Amino acid sequence: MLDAFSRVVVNSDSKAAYVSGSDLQALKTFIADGNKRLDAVNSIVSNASCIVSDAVSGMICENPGLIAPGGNCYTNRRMAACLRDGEIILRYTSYALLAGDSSVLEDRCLNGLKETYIALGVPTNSTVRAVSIMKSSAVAFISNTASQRKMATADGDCSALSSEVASYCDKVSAAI
Amino acid sequence: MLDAFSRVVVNSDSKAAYVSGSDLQALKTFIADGNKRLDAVNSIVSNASCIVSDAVSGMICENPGLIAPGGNCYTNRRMAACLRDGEIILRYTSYALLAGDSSVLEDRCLNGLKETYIALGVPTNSTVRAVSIMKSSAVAFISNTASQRKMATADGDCSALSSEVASYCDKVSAAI
Amino acid sequence: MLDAFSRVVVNSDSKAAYVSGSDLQALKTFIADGNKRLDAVNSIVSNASCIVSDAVSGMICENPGLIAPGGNCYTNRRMAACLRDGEIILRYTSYALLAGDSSVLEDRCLNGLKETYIALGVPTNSTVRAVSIMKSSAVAFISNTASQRKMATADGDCSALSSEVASYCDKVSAAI
Amino acid sequence: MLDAFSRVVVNSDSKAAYVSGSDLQALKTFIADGNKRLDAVNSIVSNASCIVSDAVSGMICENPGLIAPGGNCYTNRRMAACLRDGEIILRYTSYALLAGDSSVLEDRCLNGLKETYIALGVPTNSTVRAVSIMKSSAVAFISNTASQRKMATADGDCSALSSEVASYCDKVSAAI
Amino acid sequence: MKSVITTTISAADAAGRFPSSSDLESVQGNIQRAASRLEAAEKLAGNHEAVVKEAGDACFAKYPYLKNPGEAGDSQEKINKCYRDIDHYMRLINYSLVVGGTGPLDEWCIAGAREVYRALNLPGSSYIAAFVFTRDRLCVPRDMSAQAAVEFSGALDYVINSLC
Amino acid sequence: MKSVITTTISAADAAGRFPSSSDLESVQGNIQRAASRLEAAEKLAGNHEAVVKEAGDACFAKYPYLKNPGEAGDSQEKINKCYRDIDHYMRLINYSLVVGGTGPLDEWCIAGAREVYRALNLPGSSYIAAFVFTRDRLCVPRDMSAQAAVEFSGALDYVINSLC
Amino acid sequence: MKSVITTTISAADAAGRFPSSSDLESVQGNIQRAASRLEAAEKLAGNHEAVVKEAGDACFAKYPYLKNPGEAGDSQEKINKCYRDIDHYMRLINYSLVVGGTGPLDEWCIAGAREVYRALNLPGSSYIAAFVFTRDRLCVPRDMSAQAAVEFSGALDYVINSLC
Amino acid sequence: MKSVITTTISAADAAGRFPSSSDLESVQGNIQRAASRLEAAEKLAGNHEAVVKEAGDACFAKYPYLKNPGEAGDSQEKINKCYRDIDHYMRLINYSLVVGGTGPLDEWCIAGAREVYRALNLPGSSYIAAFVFTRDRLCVPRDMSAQAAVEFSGALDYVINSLC
Ligand SMILES: C=CC1=C(C)[C@@H](Cc2[nH]c(/C=C3N=C(/C=C4/NC(=O)[C@H](C)[C@H]4CC)C(C)=C\3CCC(=O)O)c(CCC(=O)O)c2C)NC1=O
Ligand SMILES: C=CC1=C(C)[C@@H](Cc2[nH]c(/C=C3N=C(/C=C4/NC(=O)[C@H](C)[C@H]4CC)C(C)=C\3CCC(=O)O)c(CCC(=O)O)c2C)NC1=O
Ligand SMILES: C=CC1=C(C)[C@@H](Cc2[nH]c(/C=C3N=C(/C=C4/NC(=O)[C@H](C)[C@H]4CC)C(C)=C\3CCC(=O)O)c(CCC(=O)O)c2C)NC1=O
Ligand SMILES: C=CC1=C(C)[C@@H](Cc2[nH]c(/C=C3N=C(/C=C4\NC(=O)[C@H](C)[C@H]4CC)C(C)=C/3CCC(=O)O)c(CCC(=O)O)c2C)NC1=O
Ligand SMILES: C=CC1=C(C)[C@@H](Cc2[nH]c(/C=C3N=C(/C=C4\NC(=O)[C@H](C)[C@H]4CC)C(C)=C\3CCC(=O)O)c(CCC(=O)O)c2C)NC1=O
Ligand SMILES: C=CC1=C(C)[C@@H](Cc2[nH]c(/C=C3N=C(/C=C4\NC(=O)[C@H](C)[C@H]4CC)C(C)=C\3CCC(=O)O)c(CCC(=O)O)c2C)NC1=O
Ligand SMILES: C=CC1=C(C)[C@@H](Cc2[nH]c(/C=C3N=C(/C=C4\NC(=O)[C@H](C)[C@H]4CC)C(C)=C\3CCC(=O)O)c(CCC(=O)O)c2C)NC1=O
Ligand SMILES: C=CC1=C(C)[C@@H](Cc2[nH]c(/C=C3N=C(/C=C4\NC(=O)[C@H](C)[C@H]4CC)C(C)=C\3CCC(=O)O)c(CCC(=O)O)c2C)NC1=O
Ligand SMILES: C=CC1=C(C)[C@@H](Cc2[nH]c(/C=C3N=C(/C=C4\NC(=O)[C@H](C)[C@H]4CC)C(C)=C\3CCC(=O)O)c(CCC(=O)O)c2C)NC1=O
Ligand SMILES: C=CC1=C(C)[C@@H](Cc2[nH]c(/C=C3N=C(/C=C4\NC(=O)[C@H](C)[C@H]4CC)C(C)=C\3CCC(=O)O)c(CCC(=O)O)c2C)NC1=O
Ligand SMILES: CCC1=C(C)[C@@H](CC2=N/C(=C\c3[nH]c(C[C@@H]4NC(=O)C(C)=C4CC)c(C)c3CCC(=O)O)C(CCC(=O)O)=C2C)NC1=O
Ligand SMILES: CCC1=C(C)[C@@H](CC2=N/C(=C\c3[nH]c(C[C@@H]4NC(=O)C(C)=C4CC)c(C)c3CCC(=O)O)C(CCC(=O)O)=C2C)NC1=O
Ligand SMILES: CCC1=C(C)[C@@H](CC2=N/C(=C\c3[nH]c(C[C@@H]4NC(=O)C(C)=C4CC)c(C)c3CCC(=O)O)C(CCC(=O)O)=C2C)NC1=O
Ligand SMILES: CCC1=C(C)[C@@H](CC2=N/C(=C\c3[nH]c(C[C@@H]4NC(=O)C(C)=C4CC)c(C)c3CCC(=O)O)C(CCC(=O)O)=C2C)NC1=O
Repeated sequence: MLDAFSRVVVNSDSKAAYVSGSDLQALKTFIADGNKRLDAVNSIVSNASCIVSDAVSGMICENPGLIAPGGNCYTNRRMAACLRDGEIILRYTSYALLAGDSSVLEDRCLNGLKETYIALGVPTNSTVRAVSIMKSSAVAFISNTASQRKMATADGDCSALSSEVASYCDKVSAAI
Repeated sequence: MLDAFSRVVVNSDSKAAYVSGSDLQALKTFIADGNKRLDAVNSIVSNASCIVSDAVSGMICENPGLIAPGGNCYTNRRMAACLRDGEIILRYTSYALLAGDSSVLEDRCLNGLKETYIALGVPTNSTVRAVSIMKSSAVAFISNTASQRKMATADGDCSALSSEVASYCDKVSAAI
Repeated sequence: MLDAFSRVVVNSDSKAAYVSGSDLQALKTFIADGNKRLDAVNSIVSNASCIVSDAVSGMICENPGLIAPGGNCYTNRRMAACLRDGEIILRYTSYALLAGDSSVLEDRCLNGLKETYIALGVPTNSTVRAVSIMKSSAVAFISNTASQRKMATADGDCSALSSEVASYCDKVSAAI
Repeated sequence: MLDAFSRVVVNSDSKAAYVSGSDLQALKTFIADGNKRLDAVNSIVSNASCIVSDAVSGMICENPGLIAPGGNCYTNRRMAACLRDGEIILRYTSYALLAGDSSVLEDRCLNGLKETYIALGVPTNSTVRAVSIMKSSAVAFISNTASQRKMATADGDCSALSSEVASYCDKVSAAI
Repeated sequence: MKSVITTTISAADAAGRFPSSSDLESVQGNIQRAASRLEAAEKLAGNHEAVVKEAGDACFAKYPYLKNPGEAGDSQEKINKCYRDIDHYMRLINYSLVVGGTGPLDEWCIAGAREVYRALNLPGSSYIAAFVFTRDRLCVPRDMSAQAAVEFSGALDYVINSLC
Repeated sequence: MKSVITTTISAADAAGRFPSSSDLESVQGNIQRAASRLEAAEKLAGNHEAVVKEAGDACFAKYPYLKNPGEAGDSQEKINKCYRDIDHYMRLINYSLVVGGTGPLDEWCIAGAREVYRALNLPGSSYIAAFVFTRDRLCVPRDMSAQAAVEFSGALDYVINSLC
Repeated sequence: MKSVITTTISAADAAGRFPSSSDLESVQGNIQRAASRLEAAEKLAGNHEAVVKEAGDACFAKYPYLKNPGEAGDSQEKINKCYRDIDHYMRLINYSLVVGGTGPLDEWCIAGAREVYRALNLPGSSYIAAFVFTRDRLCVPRDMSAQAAVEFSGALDYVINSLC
Repeated sequence: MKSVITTTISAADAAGRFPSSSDLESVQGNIQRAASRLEAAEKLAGNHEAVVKEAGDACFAKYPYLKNPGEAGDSQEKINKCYRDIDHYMRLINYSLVVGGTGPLDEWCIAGAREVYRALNLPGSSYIAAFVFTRDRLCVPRDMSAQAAVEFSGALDYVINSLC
């Protein structure tokens, strides 16, 4: 559980040195562009219900074998757990986007996720497809691109934060 | 946690098919022979006290090394846990015989039994000898061929029921 | 708890006497009309969802002060709890009708309910109004006189069971 | 718990009215003077260890019987619990001062304290003396009239906060 | 998988008891009732194609707004999914009759329907319209025996009670 | 009191469910078996004096050593108390047949029997030999019908197994 | 009552700590944003009559099937209760802006609305059409400043997420 | 590490909630105050050599008895260790300004200081005397801004209260 500021002091502690002015230049930039970081976290959590619905429904549409008997999203109980997993993964991504660091995502959610899915028989390749759809859905909302829903906001540059969202989603796919 | 009726629909669910005529015809025989099955359970649980005593005492006489010092049935505490374990194994066989399916035997008793016994050092060759004696005792009571004790019942044939008891005990020997 | 059979035994224990012929004949009447008792009970359970909403909405309409600000059914949290516990009362009444004795209703639900309702500030005038509606709904369903819902059942009388249901709901209203 | 803002909406809920212009105006004063309110709490928490040490020092000195055998602060174990209770009370006053309402102080600390002290034998005559000493020292630290500790701060009038903290500690003496 | 047999067995297992006299009396209840209960399972298995089509047709007529754009059923692909779901429900009602309890219904139909129907946003009142019509079209004794019909209405009334 | 009815109600109560068809199927089994059990309870009620008084005699014939001084049954007051206990056990067996389960036996005679007999130095095989002899006289159909004898012998084998 | 202050105190109290420097920084955020949300709270307070009335017809316009006999809103009293429900929600959105957190929404309206609407047969899509219409209709700056609309659309999106 | 961001997120994580207006308002407090804190940390980083030497001397001038044989600091090796330990504390105060909370101080010195100082027999008054001298000597505006010095004295008062 580390934010952007804690990451700076953790690295500098390993050499037992005070946080220098040069290292503080990264933090002053982080604070200056903090309000842009609050444009975006508000955007994802406002549309969390729609994003997970697109991911899971689109994932099944491309792999019709999941709803056939023996598939891992067949009954109602399995379908409800798949939707609940999509929400938890998205919830922890919006934690890292707010904090500015991936520590919260890595240590509380993706720790041991690969082993659990192996024991349960969850398909690993289909879990990647679900998250990759969530990654494209979230990025579209960050840059205010989604065709049906548009959130009124002042013009600006979104490259730094949208790229960060893609990096957090790739960590999930790479771990599982 | 599956009986003979629930086993039929589990097989049918794997092919997403309604319960066919052939399966329903086999189930009608189970209901027709239900009274024959009831009698079997009754005979076992009435004589369950002495079945586990013939098995455990009988296993000791053919292998006197268990009661020798350092054996796994030496003291009273080891002797007491031997009788309790023999009665628990017989207890689940009656559950499987009543339900008509062996899933209750495998899932709640036989799951991990081999791993537990290896850690504790219980000899396997002795354990299967006790069960093989229990199998003979149970078959004798079902067919009403016990030398000392007889139960008055209407004349009939229970080759199907006595054979069914044999298969459940052979599962216990194979598990450990 | 105690059912109809067990109530006879407990009474005969207080005098240390065997179950006499006179009491046994009373049980034989209970068994002979046992099909009616299950035939009654199924009618109550099958419509349990609409019976409760009959009571709670009916109690509010005659006493609009419940949903006014400061009332005990004002928000959604209180309204949900009113539906939840009102259904619990109906659930234990079907246990009493099924078992044939009111001991289960008194011991597990009615024990200490009055002192709790005082602590929470629940009005007793409104609670007994909701219960008295449930008794009227259940009796009309038991005798098969519901206006909009018919169930096919062989012709006969059920004044014995309708009198049974009415008394059980009267015990709840008399306790609180 | 309830802060200053939640107190406004709870009162306005009891009449089911929207938050009025007059009540909204009184809230803006709370927000406008919000820098002083934080400026005040920071003074109390920086001297919490010093404040609680005066109170127990003063309380014992004017009543020398407490440390004598048979007193309620005789051994080290009772002396330590006296300091732990003194800091806990001063801790909850700073919570109420930060929040702007006394709801937190009453519900989590002052509820049932009188019954507990009676059962434990704690003298309530000396307890209120300890609180009254804390009340005097805390007011001095807010108004920056402490004899030995002075903190450089912007000049202004903060008698509104000084009267407020004296009222919170008054509730402590009234409850016990 | 709740049933007469498994409820009795689990009760004795939790207390560590052999199957007793009270345990074997419960199984006799299944034997007596299996005659009518396995008759209703045959009729549903032999006519599931006609029953599903009739029930699904009345579901959309009662709420024609489901055909409108933006709702559940604005395309041909979505409509043929609605009929498939009803065929699933009629299949598990058929299982409930053979098994003898609400086992198959509670595990494969009602376990998470509250979350799934909210997330995919298909109203649950439309499902009730399908089963209410099926329950009301049931006729005795041209369709099945008098006791079989009571069992079939018992399974339908549980499914409707789940969504209400 | 464990029986057919309480076992299913307790099972349904724990899960928070209304009585479903699975629970009503268990009570239906009680109706079928109640005919046979209530004949055995009637037969025992009208002849408890003869059964109990002969049962105690068989116990003392098998174990004459109980007559010796310093043992249970060493005086005339003690010997009467031995017959009184067998009457209590034969009374609870009559309760078991009426109730329909092992309820009355478990909570009134079996629960603390191990500690009481050990403390009072009452051998358990003296009570066993009392019920074995009673179970041996039982013949069909002079005493009761074929099904009543099964129900009666079931309760007696339950009592013996707890003392074994 | 979730809020900036209550959450900060609850986190500090649970660990048994005095209000530290990090705790005062949380309150500092409330001061900066208080002007923005209190501007929307003063605007909504004066137009609760006009906003609720327009949203009411929007809900029924999209779903005319509520006017038929047998479903929700089939009588004059029931339609009157429909508009009162929208006012209740729009009253707590006004409370949420003043408080600064979703406390009033979560405890009073969200509470257990899931179980209540199932029992009374109130579709959750009917409410969403009311809040969706109000959220999209809001425009800047003839209604409120740019920052006020951020907080107002923030509360509307939260209450929508609870209904779907 | 405790901070405005981590405490806010951890409270949301515990309840399984998305970051809402309550959570984003807390982070807004850090943005406002980051200007004042970051000035103090950058000032101490460039002048840590002078602060440590001045603070260390004040400790030994007030308590000359630490020089005597048998006490802590009776040798040149032990004397230089005293200045090294003060450097660590001034380093973590500098970390507490950058982080924005008392994270590093609790995690890295206050966590187990009380047991450690007892075993090595290091009086807590000596460390207290060093920080009291630094806290009182800092003056505005020649050293730092008025608001930056408030944050610095907040960090010094926290560690001082921990040692006594
Ligand atoms: C929790 C509450 C909260 C918010 C919701 C944000 C709101 C917010 N974000 C920015 C900050 C900003 N937002 C943008 C504009 C952008 N162009 C886009 O379409 C993107 C969404 C975004 C880039 C990621 C940029 C680049 C600025 C600063 C420049 C400007 O637009 O004025 C600003 C300052 C200037 C401005 O109004 O834009 C504010 C008030 N911050 C907060 O405190
Ligand atoms: C519902 C519970 C219940 C029972 C099951 C019995 C249990 C019981 N029986 C006796 C009573 C007794 N029982 C006997 C009789 C015997 N002598 C023999 O030859 C035999 C070994 C033995 C029976 C076979 C004796 C000797 C006593 C006197 C005290 C004793 O137990 O030693 C006593 C002691 C006092 C009393 O009479 O209550 C008790 C607790 N009574 C109950 O109310
Ligand atoms: C703080 C929580 C809170 C709420 C959110 C509401 C929730 C609520 N609304 C109604 C009241 C109602 N609401 C409606 C209105 C409707 N007609 C339609 O066409 C629509 C589909 C449907 C909702 C949009 C109806 C039909 C009732 C009557 C139900 C009843 O009286 O039981 C009732 C029943 C009490 C009554 O008014 O008699 C309740 C608890 N009340 C609160 O105080
Ligand atoms: C992050 C937390 C936090 C704090 C710890 C304080 C910090 C703080 N103090 C003051 C400055 C102030 N100093 C005081 C208070 C006092 N009046 C006196 O005569 C005494 C010496 C002193 C008792 C403490 C007043 C009156 C203000 C507020 C300005 C005002 O209302 O005029 C101000 C406003 C102007 C400035 O920046 O200097 C602030 C932000 N507030 C916060 O936001
Ligand atoms: C620490 C963080 C955290 C998570 C990320 C999950 C972790 C997690 N994953 C699963 C396990 C599961 N995850 C899913 C979801 C899926 N269904 C599929 O077919 C897909 C490939 C896959 C993701 C799209 C399902 C349905 C199961 C259970 C497998 C099954 O029931 O067959 C479970 C078991 C419970 C369950 O969901 O059934 C848990 C706890 N929950 C957390 O608290
Ligand atoms: C709830 C308690 C309960 C039971 C325990 C059974 C008891 C029972 N079994 C049978 C029925 C029968 N009993 C048997 C079977 C057997 N005969 C043997 O020689 C074997 C020992 C035994 C099987 C192990 C036969 C041959 C019948 C006749 C019908 C059949 O084949 O089942 C019958 C019908 C009539 C009769 O023959 O008595 C009954 C009531 N049913 C119940 O109601
Ligand atoms: C497994 C569970 C189970 C049930 C649900 C019932 C089902 C049931 N109901 C009746 C049938 C009957 N039960 C009733 C009772 C009623 N008559 C009325 O006027 C009322 C509408 C209704 C109660 C609601 C009567 C009077 C009969 C006719 C015969 C009898 O007395 O049993 C019968 C006997 C004859 C028949 O098959 O129709 C049975 C088995 N019993 C069971 O075994
Ligand atoms: C949040 C609420 C809260 C409080 C306010 C206290 C409440 C409280 N008070 C005491 C109980 C006590 N109260 C005191 C304090 C005093 N006795 C005296 O002689 C003085 C008059 C007085 C100081 C003002 C003492 C000394 C004990 C413990 C008695 C003992 O140690 O034997 C105890 C028992 C535990 C203990 O202290 O050992 C508790 C839980 N603690 C809390 O958590
Ligand atoms: C074994 C468990 C099981 C069930 C009990 C149901 C439950 C269920 N329903 C749907 C979900 C779905 N089912 C439908 C059907 C409908 N569209 C309409 O015209 C109607 C309003 C509505 C039914 C009344 C559609 C179209 C979807 C996908 C959601 C959508 O595209 O809107 C899904 C997801 C799979 C899918 O995408 O179809 C599941 C598992 N189906 C099952 O497999
Ligand atoms: C995490 C940060 C951190 C700390 C806070 C210290 C903690 C610490 N303090 C001492 C221990 C010490 N600290 C001092 C300092 C002093 N000289 C005196 O005369 C007084 C007692 C005191 C004045 C301030 C001395 C002399 C020792 C060495 C004593 C010993 O090791 O026995 C030691 C053992 C030896 C050493 O490495 O110094 C450690 C690990 N070190 C760290 O890494
Ligand atoms: C119903 C599920 C569904 C699909 C769609 C596809 C699945 C799917 N979702 C996509 C596409 C997609 N669809 C939406 C949602 C949709 N778009 C909007 O502009 C807004 C606001 C929406 C709500 C009405 C989003 C947000 C994306 C991601 C953005 C993108 O197109 O890259 C994409 C392209 C990129 C990606 O996300 O992987 C695919 C493959 N199949 C399905 O069965
Ligand atoms: C000398 C020590 C000793 C023993 C004891 C035996 C144990 C024993 N008895 C058996 C099995 C067995 N045990 C009983 C029970 C027993 N018999 C009756 O006639 C009645 C009513 C009984 C009450 C106690 C029966 C009825 C059988 C079945 C008959 C048989 O196969 O022998 C079996 C067959 C099982 C097998 O071989 O796997 C053996 C060998 N062995 C020993 O070393
Ligand atoms: C507007 C708020 C409101 C209500 C709700 C009613 C509530 C109500 N309806 C009743 C009466 C009542 N209601 C039902 C249920 C209902 N009717 C049927 O016949 C069928 C099939 C039903 C399924 C929905 C039954 C079964 C009865 C008993 C008599 C009857 O058969 O109608 C009773 C019971 C009589 C009493 O206790 O005094 C009352 C008061 N009135 C109100 O003020
Ligand atoms: C011998 C046992 C003993 C004590 C010790 C004190 C304890 C004490 N300190 C007080 C309260 C108090 N405490 C302070 C803080 C004070 N200013 C500073 O700058 C610092 C660091 C301070 C610590 C001394 C002030 C300014 C007051 C109010 C003025 C006063 O001391 O009376 C008060 C007055 C409150 C009251 O009476 O209700 C008392 C009794 N007196 C005793 O009887």
